[PDB]
Amino acid sequence: MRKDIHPDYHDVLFHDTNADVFFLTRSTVKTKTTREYEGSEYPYYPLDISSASHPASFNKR
Amino acid sequence: ARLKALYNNELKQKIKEELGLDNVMQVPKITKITLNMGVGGASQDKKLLEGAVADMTAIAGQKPVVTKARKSIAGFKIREEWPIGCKVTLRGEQMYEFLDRLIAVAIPRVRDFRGFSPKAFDGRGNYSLGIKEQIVFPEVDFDKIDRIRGMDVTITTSAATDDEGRALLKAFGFPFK
Amino acid sequence: MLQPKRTKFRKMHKGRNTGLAHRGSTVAFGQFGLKSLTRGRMTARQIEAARRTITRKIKRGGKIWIRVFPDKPISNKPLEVRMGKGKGPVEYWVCEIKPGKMLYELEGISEELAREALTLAAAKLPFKTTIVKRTIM
Amino acid sequence: RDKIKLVSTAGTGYYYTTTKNKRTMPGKMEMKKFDPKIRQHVLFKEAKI
Amino acid sequence: AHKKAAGSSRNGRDSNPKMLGVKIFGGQAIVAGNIIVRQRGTEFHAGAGVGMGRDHTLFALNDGVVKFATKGKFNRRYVMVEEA
Amino acid sequence: KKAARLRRAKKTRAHIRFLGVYRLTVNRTPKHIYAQIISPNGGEVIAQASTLDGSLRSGATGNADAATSVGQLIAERAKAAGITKVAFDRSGFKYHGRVKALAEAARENGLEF
RNA sequence: CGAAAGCUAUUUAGGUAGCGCCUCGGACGAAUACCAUUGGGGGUAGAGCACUGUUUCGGCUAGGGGGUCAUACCGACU
RNA sequence: CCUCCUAAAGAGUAACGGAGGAGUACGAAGGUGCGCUCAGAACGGUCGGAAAUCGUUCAUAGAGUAUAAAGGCAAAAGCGCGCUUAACUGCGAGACCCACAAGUCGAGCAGGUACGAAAGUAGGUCUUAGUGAUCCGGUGGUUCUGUAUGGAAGGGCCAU
RNA sequence: GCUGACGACCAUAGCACGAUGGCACCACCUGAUCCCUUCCCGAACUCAGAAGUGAAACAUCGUCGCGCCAAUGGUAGUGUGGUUUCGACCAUGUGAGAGUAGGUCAUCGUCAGCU
Repeated sequence: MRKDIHPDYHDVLFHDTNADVFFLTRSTVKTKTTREYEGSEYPYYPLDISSASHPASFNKR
Repeated sequence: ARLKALYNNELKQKIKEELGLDNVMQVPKITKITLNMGVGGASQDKKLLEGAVADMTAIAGQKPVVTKARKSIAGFKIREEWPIGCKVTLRGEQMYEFLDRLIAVAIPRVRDFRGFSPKAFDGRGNYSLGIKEQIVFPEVDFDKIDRIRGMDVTITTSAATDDEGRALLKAFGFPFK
Repeated sequence: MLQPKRTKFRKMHKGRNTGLAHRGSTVAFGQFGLKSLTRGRMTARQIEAARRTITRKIKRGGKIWIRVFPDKPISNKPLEVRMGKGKGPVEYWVCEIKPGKMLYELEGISEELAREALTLAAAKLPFKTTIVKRTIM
Repeated sequence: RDKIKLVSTAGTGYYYTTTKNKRTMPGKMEMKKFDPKIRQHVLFKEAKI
Repeated sequence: AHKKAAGSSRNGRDSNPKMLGVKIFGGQAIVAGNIIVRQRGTEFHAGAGVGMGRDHTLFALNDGVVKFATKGKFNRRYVMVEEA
Repeated sequence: KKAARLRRAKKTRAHIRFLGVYRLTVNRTPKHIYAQIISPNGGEVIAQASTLDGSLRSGATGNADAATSVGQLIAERAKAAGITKVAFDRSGFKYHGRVKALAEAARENGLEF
């Protein structure tokens, strides 16, 4: 891993609002706001859908 | 890299018994993850490719490498060593953060998603998928975007058979079927 | 009129047909062959004259093998042309024949009609031929 | 390729002579060649031949 | 010139001889500098005591007796000058 | 891979024997580092120094400090062998770290190359 | 005593020049030749398809040669 | 002028014999140190296919080598990167080839370097084509000469 | 007895398939602060190390399935002398290639380490 050739790679808190499940993972996205997690305040990136929220007729005459 | 810690904690163990391996060192693991974004329209506009390099930097988190044509093809208007694609190889903790992001944040954001066919294995336990719209990743933003683009995601595992490869990927919760 | 579809080189050195046919001297495909007792050049017009004659005798009841292919171009100088000024153009294709080589084989046909057809083929050939039965060794 | 004269900068008048493409190398070429008059490597500057 | 099929085929040129080949054969006394093989490429390779020129020429680095052997994992033809 | 490591060692190995000089061949592993001196013929070992010696077997081998001791140790053994002028063979390994540390100790403690 | 009608070059090709071949003298003396044993490298004769081609027969098939409704996804079968 | 065959297993060997190339290129496409391995086939994968890019498995060269062909090429002579100018100067034991005039290879020595940690390697390029004598005239240098003497002109020598 | 280094030799040594090995040694292996790495990547290189494992690799052993090697005999060619119908033949001296019987899972040297 060289230096000063790679983009900024900081922690971001992904939060699926549907199921209210968080996802702590480092990434590059610059979040607008930053909420407080169990450890400290991480850049908050709201998320809409995640892995925890993503998935004859003639007889009526 | 929660998956790095979580793989060595229980995924490595549970795969061994589920596949009936006799040696802990014989369990499959993911070795490298390569992201290919081969842009054939380059060398004729010289604007598409830098936008691809800008896209991969945000997505993978590493400076990508610009792959040059290995052979001259007159049909595709391609000469020796022209830049017709970028690629990035992810290993160690860098792959496991990307895989977590791809499994939980990126794949659900695929429009009209039904699952990935398990018959897309090359036969040596190596998986390769394809993302049509690069906007699925939250790292890239919709507002100041150049244009919609796709990208290859190739997962290289230490497995020797297709059955071991899919069992390994199922452990992480990969969206099969 | 047999001839190679394409060759590496247009023209060839005369060469020297000598020796015995130690290869291609046994009946290998048919059950009944016609081999040569003398050497020489077997042009591609003699191939098709002996081959047309055997076909008319077997009358879609047998199988003919041609163990001789002409792949050697023979140049010829036209009339009223001095010596030199190059090498003449190619006019025909011979196959080099040595004593022992079969030229044709038959199979699937009465031994009387096969002898009667190979006899008629030798008449169009420049060789003293003979009639040979396929053996074990 | 035209012929050029590589002339030492030591003012001894010693020179080499070589060819160059004046479309891929339009400027003057300079190199450190050995000068037998002073038995020393010095810069040689391209001159018209 | 009836049948008119002849005509010029201009290929009447060739190059001069190069006088290649083995100059000193095995078991012969040799002195340093003597050319052993003139060749194109390394048909023979330089063994101990034999040098190789820019022309691929093999020459004796030191006096002795020239020796030929096929050695190595590539089954190459080597020429050596044994101190004898 | 050892096959690739020996593929990039062959250029020096073959040039050493053309020079007709004694060579200092080194071999390191993730546990040990070896150093032996081969004859110009190439089939005789005349001096060796490894981390299997009792002086520094029961110690922290596989280390840059252990490589220095081996280089210091072979220089003494080479000195009491008649050998003073060798040609270093890095045996495909990069001339760095453990291999380098061994070379400086050998080069400073009597062997000159 | 005893050739040459060769090589190279040539406004050369039936001329000429160097070398090769002859003679005379001098120097040198086995360093030369033949034969036996022995150390070498070769790619010819022959041979053979392992390469480059070419060639015949059979087996075997993605591509091709044909026949209802059938842009019905170009389908059953030769 | 170069390559193959003719050419008869050393060299050489002719024809208005059979086939092809040359009259260049490159300050890196040279030197060195370090590193690397190709062509294809199949499988998987967005556009994307027969073939662009990616990943996997076989794969002594079925590739490449600036330029024809032959012979070579894994220590690669093939492919990249860093630093460089040995594409030096004076030479050269010894050979090949050779009518001559020419041509070819060359260890080693001295000086000055370039790369390497060093042993070392480097006097252009994988080699074999890319060429033209003398005369004459020009140019850069030189104490050699300098028609009474000092110069100078002219000439000589070295380089072009 | 086995392991490693460097050599001889360059398939009778290779390929393939199976089995054995972890006390040393070797290999995977952990980690990436450090030296040093990547036209991106601790993959390779490099370092610091010892939780795991002989799974891969490697080494060793076994076999004839492939590959490789390979007679005897005969044939082809051929130097010399002779003859010939020009194909060849005789005397003498040589003598293949292909193919067959068969052989083959190498063989040694120096040094170090565990036993």
